[PDB]
Amino acid sequence: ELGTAFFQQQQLPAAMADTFLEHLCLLDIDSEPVAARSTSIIATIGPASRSVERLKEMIKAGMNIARLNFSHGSHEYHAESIANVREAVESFAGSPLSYRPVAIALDTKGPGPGLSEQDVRDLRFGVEHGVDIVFASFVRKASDVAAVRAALGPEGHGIKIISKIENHEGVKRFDEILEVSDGIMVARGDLGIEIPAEKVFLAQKMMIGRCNLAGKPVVCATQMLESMITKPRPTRAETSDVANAVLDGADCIMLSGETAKGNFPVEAVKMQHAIAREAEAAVYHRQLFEELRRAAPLSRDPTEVTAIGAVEAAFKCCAAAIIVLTTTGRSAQLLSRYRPRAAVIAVTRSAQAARQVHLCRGVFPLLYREPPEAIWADDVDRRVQFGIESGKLRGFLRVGDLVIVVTGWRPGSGYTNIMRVLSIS
Amino acid sequence: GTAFFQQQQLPAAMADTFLEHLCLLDIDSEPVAARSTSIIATIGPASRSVERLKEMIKAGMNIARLNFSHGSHEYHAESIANVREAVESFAGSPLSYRPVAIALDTKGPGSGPGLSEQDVRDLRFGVEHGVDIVFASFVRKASDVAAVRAALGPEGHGIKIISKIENHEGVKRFDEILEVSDGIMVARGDLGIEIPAEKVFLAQKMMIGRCNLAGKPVVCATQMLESMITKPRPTRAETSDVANAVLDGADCIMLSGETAKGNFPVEAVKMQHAIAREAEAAVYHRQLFEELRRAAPLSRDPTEVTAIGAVEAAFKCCAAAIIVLTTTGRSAQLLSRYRPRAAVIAVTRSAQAARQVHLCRGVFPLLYREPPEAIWADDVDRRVQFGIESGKLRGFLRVGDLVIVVTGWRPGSGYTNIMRVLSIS
Amino acid sequence: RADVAQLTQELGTAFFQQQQLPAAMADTFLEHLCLLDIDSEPVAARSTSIIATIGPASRSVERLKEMIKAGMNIARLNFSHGSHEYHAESIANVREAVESFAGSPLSYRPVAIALDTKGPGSGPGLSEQDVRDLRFGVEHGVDIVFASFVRKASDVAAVRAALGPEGHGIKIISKIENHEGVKRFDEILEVSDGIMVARGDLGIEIPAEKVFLAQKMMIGRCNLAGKPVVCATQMLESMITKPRPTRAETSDVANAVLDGADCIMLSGETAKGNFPVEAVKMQHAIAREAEAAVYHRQLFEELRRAAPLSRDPTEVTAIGAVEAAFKCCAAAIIVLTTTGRSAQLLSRYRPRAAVIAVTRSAQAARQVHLCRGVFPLLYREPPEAIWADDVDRRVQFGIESGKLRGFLRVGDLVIVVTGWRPGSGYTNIMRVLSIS
Amino acid sequence: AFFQQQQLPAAMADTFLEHLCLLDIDSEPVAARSTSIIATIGPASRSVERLKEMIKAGMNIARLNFSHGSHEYHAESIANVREAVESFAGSPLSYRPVAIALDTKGPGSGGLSEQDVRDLRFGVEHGVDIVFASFVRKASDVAAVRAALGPEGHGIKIISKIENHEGVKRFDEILEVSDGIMVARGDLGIEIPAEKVFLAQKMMIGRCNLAGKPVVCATQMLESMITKPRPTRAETSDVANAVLDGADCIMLSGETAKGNFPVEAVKMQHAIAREAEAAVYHRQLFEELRRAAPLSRDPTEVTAIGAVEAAFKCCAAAIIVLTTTGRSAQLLSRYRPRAAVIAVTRSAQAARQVHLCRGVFPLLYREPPEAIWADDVDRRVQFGIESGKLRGFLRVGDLVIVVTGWRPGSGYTNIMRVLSIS
Ligand SMILES: O=S(=O)(c1ccc(CN(c2ccc(O)c(O)c2)S(=O)(=O)c2ccc(O)c(O)c2)cc1)c1ccc(O)c(O)c1
Ligand SMILES: O=P(O)(O)OC[C@H]1O[C@](O)(COP(=O)(O)O)[C@@H](O)[C@@H]1O
Ligand SMILES: O=P(O)(O)OC[C@H]1O[C@](O)(COP(=O)(O)O)[C@@H](O)[C@@H]1O
Ligand SMILES: O=P(O)(O)OC[C@H]1O[C@](O)(COP(=O)(O)O)[C@@H](O)[C@@H]1O
Ligand SMILES: O=P(O)(O)OC[C@H]1O[C@](O)(COP(=O)(O)O)[C@@H](O)[C@@H]1O
Ligand SMILES: O=C([O-])C(=O)[O-]
Ligand SMILES: O=C([O-])C(=O)[O-]
Ligand SMILES: O=C([O-])C(=O)[O-]
Ligand SMILES: O=C([O-])C(=O)[O-]
Ligand SMILES: [K+]
Ligand SMILES: [K+]
Ligand SMILES: [K+]
Ligand SMILES: [K+]
Ligand SMILES: [Mg+2]
Ligand SMILES: [Mg+2]
Ligand SMILES: [Mg+2]
Ligand SMILES: [Mg+2]
Repeated sequence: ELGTAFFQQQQLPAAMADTFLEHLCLLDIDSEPVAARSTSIIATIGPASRSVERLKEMIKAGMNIARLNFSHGSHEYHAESIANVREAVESFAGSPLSYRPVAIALDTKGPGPGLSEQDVRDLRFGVEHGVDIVFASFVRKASDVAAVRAALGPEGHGIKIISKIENHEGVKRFDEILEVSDGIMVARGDLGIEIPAEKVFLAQKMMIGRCNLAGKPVVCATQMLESMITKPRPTRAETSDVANAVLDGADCIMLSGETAKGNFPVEAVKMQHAIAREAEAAVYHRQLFEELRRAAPLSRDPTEVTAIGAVEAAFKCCAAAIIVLTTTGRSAQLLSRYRPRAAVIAVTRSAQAARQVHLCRGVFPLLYREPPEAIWADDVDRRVQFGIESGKLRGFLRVGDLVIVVTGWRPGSGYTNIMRVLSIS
Repeated sequence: GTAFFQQQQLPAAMADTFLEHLCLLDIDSEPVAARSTSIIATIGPASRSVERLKEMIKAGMNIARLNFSHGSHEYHAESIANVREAVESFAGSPLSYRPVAIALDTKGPGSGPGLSEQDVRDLRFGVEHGVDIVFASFVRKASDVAAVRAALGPEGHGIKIISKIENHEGVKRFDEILEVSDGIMVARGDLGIEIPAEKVFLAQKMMIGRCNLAGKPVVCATQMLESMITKPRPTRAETSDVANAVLDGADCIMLSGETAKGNFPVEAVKMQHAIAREAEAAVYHRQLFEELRRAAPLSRDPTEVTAIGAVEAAFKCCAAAIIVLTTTGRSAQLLSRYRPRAAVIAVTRSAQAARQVHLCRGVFPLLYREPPEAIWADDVDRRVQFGIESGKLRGFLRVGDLVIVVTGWRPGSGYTNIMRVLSIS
Repeated sequence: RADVAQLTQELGTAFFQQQQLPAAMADTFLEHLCLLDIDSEPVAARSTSIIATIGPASRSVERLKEMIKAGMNIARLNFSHGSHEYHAESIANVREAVESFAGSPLSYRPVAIALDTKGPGSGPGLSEQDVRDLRFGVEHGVDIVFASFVRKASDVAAVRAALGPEGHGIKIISKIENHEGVKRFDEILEVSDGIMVARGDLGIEIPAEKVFLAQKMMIGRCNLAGKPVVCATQMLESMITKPRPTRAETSDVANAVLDGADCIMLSGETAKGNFPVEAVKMQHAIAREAEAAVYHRQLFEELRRAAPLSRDPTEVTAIGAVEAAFKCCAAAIIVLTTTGRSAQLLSRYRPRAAVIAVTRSAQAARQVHLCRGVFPLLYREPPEAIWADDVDRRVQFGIESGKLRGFLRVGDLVIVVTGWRPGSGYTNIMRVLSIS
Repeated sequence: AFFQQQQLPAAMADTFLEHLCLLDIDSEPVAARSTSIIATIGPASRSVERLKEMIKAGMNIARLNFSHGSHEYHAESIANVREAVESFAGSPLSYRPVAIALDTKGPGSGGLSEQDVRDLRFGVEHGVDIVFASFVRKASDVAAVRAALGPEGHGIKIISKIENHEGVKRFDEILEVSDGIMVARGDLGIEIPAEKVFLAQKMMIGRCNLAGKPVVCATQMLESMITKPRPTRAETSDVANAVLDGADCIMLSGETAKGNFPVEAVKMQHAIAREAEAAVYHRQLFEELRRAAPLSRDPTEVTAIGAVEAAFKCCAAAIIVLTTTGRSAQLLSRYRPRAAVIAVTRSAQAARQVHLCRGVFPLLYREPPEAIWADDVDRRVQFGIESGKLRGFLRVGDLVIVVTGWRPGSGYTNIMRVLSIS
């Protein structure tokens, strides 16, 4: 029904193995990736990637999140970067085949015992300019996150807080930090200086695993393709690092000086895209999903229950995609936490949410703009078909394919409770 | 609550190993769940009175077996009439009415190589009188099943064929027999004579396991509580046998002499009910579900996909029940095959499907008698409410409990594709 | 199949069809059940020991000789019936029947003698009659005591005190027959040498439909502890009057073995039944089948995960030896034991290889029947001047009795477990040997 | 305090996800570094004084790249390495043997090139222990190298370098006839897409681990350390992941041969390896290796599993094995024990060659045989306990597993013994 050639692609013989050792032995270099690249790419916006024309090329190469490093440059400079990014993103708003929303992240300068005076001004700037994510520098304890949450005035409560663990104190207080944070960033640059360089990989692997268990996005950062600042190709250690960060379970991967000041910014985005696609295919979903399932506590939350039921169903039929109607992005995040092999096409009316779901691995946002139907059930079905139309368009779906549709019983966020098995018409 | 997690061997079912599970079995941990394993009671002079049968229904008789090896067609027609009169004596309360299937156990081929002439007449009688299940005696190969299917004719298309494996040939050709049969019966009486008595348990355990893997109902039969033919209580070996048949994975357990001619017909049914309730609580669902999940093949069938997703969701929230609408009973059978701990409350308008689902373990049928609503979605919701009301009335459900609702996208059999997480109001 | 492709070519495809070997190689328990073949015959010797109650139907020296041949390992004397004089004659008839095969020490089968106490009855502890019966057992050299109605750890202490200083070697198997005993099980097992699941009284004290949970829990806890457990009462009840048992009785016996019972017992089936030798033969047949169908893959891995880390050389050598035995499909594990402890420590890991235990102690040789898979050999030769030579002569005695009784054939691999110095407690050496 | 060190809370976890969550940066490694370090000998690491520092930093195998330099040049490198290694021979309980590996030029456009035959003959004449065969494509290429060593080069180990697509495809036939494999990522990253190299590395390492043969991870492991004193976050990650994958050896190419920091790179690889080995999830690893290993009727193979199982039960400090060829130690290594495999051998070539196996710590026994064989065996077991105690592997009170045979000569290993230290 699917074919012998289908079961050779995207490391399907390796993922069917009864053991992890057998899985490794079945990894085929001739087994090509079919699924879209799920791990998002954070690109640092600097002089080498600041023109509306250069930004248009980086969006095409695969940039999902645009990072503004507030350690360098004025508020006036970063406001122009925000405008150039928004102008480059809206240049494809006519065509829904090239239109992809891009999140804007503010990376704070850093602390001093707590939130610095400059950081309060920078955070206030981010709120006034509508940033989606905040990369809080040098988070040490839960009170540091609370300080950043407080500095995000009456307005900025929707902004996501990704705590950067860059020192020994934060590594030790990790559990309390993650509890109050929206996600974590393994800031390996400063971490490699505060703690022994040979212990950084344990912190990365521990934090990624704990984030995966918690269901919160984790970013792997610093020197991923460092040689790409001056060279067109990365070293064997750099491609290995990127691939292993994806394998560890990182939701996002990041380019710092490779995109901000490097001679090769578009090339680095293209390279990260290529390695991520390969690595995701080699993920051992059999053990991953069973462990995530066993480790996850029992839940009486319909969204959480529908999320595991949907991912279970998606694996059973090899669903092409899981279409989820979300408003805040929560439902899509809860699907992503179980690491499905099917792309989570998330249809939202919230432009902020559509940008913010790039933080979650495997979530492909669609901003649906249409005017609402008088009947709610009809409005839900127009958003579902919109999911299918775009899926068909961007290569995810073909007629005959199976998809899992996740919706709620009534309007408003938090009522997700339905999972539907749908055949593409 | 604390008290909830002490009942129905919940500490034992949470164990990381099967050895730990056994060590955590508490005799003071009472069963809460309803008895899922159905009870087949052989009809005889000890069980023909309408008043007596009413007591047997109350004790838990689900299937009434008519042994065609004894008695005339006239005799069995009076049996059918007494079973039906006794079952219909509780039709006045449709939320607490228990349907009872009627199974015809053929005389057999005897000396003959295939379907005997008497068997053709008996099968035609079964069809004319509306039997639900046929227990084909001495099935030796797949052609024997085909012969019985042919003898039922076009009017007996709906009747289920449970092949009785009673000899060595039938044990060897098991795979071909099970392939063409609706289910199997481990006929231990004749099997204990055809094969060495000390090898019968291996045939029982093999057949039960293979049936469980296939998703087809399996019946454990003969001498389960033999001493109760004359004595008020069974031996320590008999209670152990019944409990182990349930633990092995038998969908149904059966009483022959115990209910046909014995002095304790009602008490035998009460005893089997009691042991089954205890055994089901002690089932190690942690390993059972994970093995059944792993062993099941990939499917592109929406009913099959929704079934595994629903059972997975039911386990995540400790669902009180899974309410499924079904025409043929297939949807309920597909939920049953994954051995959920939640009761599969199956609502159906088909009286034959409601009787036949007793073959599947954990399926509690409800016959919906109301005439259809003009709007199909309203008619579906009225049947879901009928299920919640009967569930609440019979003690399956309490307000605050979570329930998984399984429905389809259009009327008619084959279209189940929706799973819904619902909280009892 | 790559993890058996080489050994299937060597040992053969016919070897890997017998004793439910395709079923035991399955990756899941569900797959194991699907691979159970009725045409797969048992090759190994019957490991689960058979306790037979000695009564009028099984008292003559000639009848006892037939029951030993049929497979009786332990002879139970029920002190709830009969006088001390009566039980002394039973002891004499059993000993006479056992010693009638002493002429061939490579094919002589030792039989343990167990005393089943009358019980406390109305009383709160050890009855006055029980004290007299226990002193009788000590005076007559019984190997095991089946303490009736044990309810707390103080009850077993009372029985150990009543045996006195002369009855220190006797094993105490506590019978759990009531709700109190089931609840205080952990404290009872801690101070007892083993347990007996007395299902007759247990089926009366607790609901009959709850007895199987108590049996399965107690057996599992005993298996975890490494102590012998006995399944008792109504196992083949219909054979008291009938030549063949019911489908429920064969099922019960097979399931008790599967649960992990070290011993199975015949009460009124042999004491007063019309077919006492037939019941022993039947229990032997069902046990051999059931042991083959044991899912050793998960059983051994669970027993290893559940067992705590040990710094005891005997305990360490025991797990290392059982692991080695499984790697090469060892025909047997030959262990030199004084008290039986080393053989008990091998048994707790439930090896598929037969634990052939060579001991000079006649009481230990009788008492190791309590452990499943231990086949005792009583070494009667006088010691060699060199200890290493004396050890090698006992190892050869084991290989010769193993070859003679069919356990071993030339080409088979065996695991030899010995110590570094004489005396009990010094087991620390494991040796892989090929049968010559 | 013992159960907090060397990631013991993480290794006790019931799941691999839980294992990752329990990784503690404050949990220090106690055990010795098992993964061997191959250092490429070049101009930056040629002096006897510089080599002595690299031996102290952790070098176990010295690689001679025959793609550059004359036979005269490589003979001087061999002499300088041997002089630096023998400078610590005065203390035989704390002397570290170093293997010498010859990395062939390759076939290039061509089977076995004419230069390769001359280079292989040179290695035989100079007593090399290992040969890193460049660009192996099929089983006949390995046979060609074995033929070129001749009758004098039987003892030399052949590590086939998989550097192209053909070699990756015919991997099963190559590994079957080779002594081990080297994942040559430099050329492999050019022949196949760079983003597919990690799949080849992970596949080859897993297949080698299954086979029980040594595997080497090679090229650009700490590349930035050629010009900088510290590596990038990607490079430390790469090294740690190669160890985690199951590589028996890790290699420094231009980082030791021509880099400004050759001793620093050896020190860095040692540090990352020690940390990574502690974070290995032995619970699942040993159970998977046990399940995956076929049944064997070979006493050495059987005693090897039995000994590793016993070592895990008592948390044995070390497994002392008496070996002649190194085979018994290799068979213990394949089950990846947490206990150090202290291997006592009289053969100097075997003692150098066991660096190819992860977790095998060679000891060269330099005393002449006792008249009684049992006494000679006990003296070698004591030599192992004394060197263990001396080098910090053992403390009084620790438990050790001793693996010996029933008679002298190779292939008769069949005994396992539980021993308590002093
Ligand atoms: O390998 S085992 O025999 C075993 C038995 C049962 C199960 C678990 N069931 C199970 C798991 C998956 C299935 O597909 C299935 O049909 C049954 S169970 O809990 O359902 C069960 C419980 C009780 C039984 O009598 C029985 O036969 C089975 C696993 C391993 C074993 C292993 C370890 C022990 O300590 C020990 O006493 C026995
Ligand atoms: O992921 P979220 O934010 O909780 O949103 C889930 C909600 O979105 C829906 O799927 C769509 O409903 P809306 O029409 O209100 O967007 C709801 O039925 C459900 O309550
Ligand atoms: O299990 P079956 O036989 O497929 O019946 C399930 C069917 O019942 C329904 O749930 C309800 O349909 P009906 O209105 O015909 O009763 C269908 O949507 C579904 O196809
Ligand atoms: O099982 P036990 O009672 O500990 O006996 C094991 C003992 O038996 C031996 O193997 C042989 O002992 P003996 O020389 O005393 O007969 C000892 O080396 C070891 O200490
Ligand atoms: O690892 P190898 O080469 O098989 O060597 C193992 C051999 O070493 C020993 O342990 C000691 O052997 P030697 O007396 O030859 O040194 C033997 O008993 C065994 O045969
Ligand atoms: O700021 C950062 O991201 C760092 O230091 O790694
Ligand atoms: O007919 C039966 O039920 C049998 O043979 O078991
Ligand atoms: O005494 C017994 O054996 C019993 O009660 O079962
Ligand atoms: O020769 C090598 O090692 C390479 O090319 O990687
Ligand atoms: K910054
Ligand atoms: K019949
Ligand atoms: K008694
Ligand atoms: K070269
Ligand atoms: Mg920083
Ligand atoms: Mg019959
Ligand atoms: Mg009693
Ligand atoms: Mg090369």
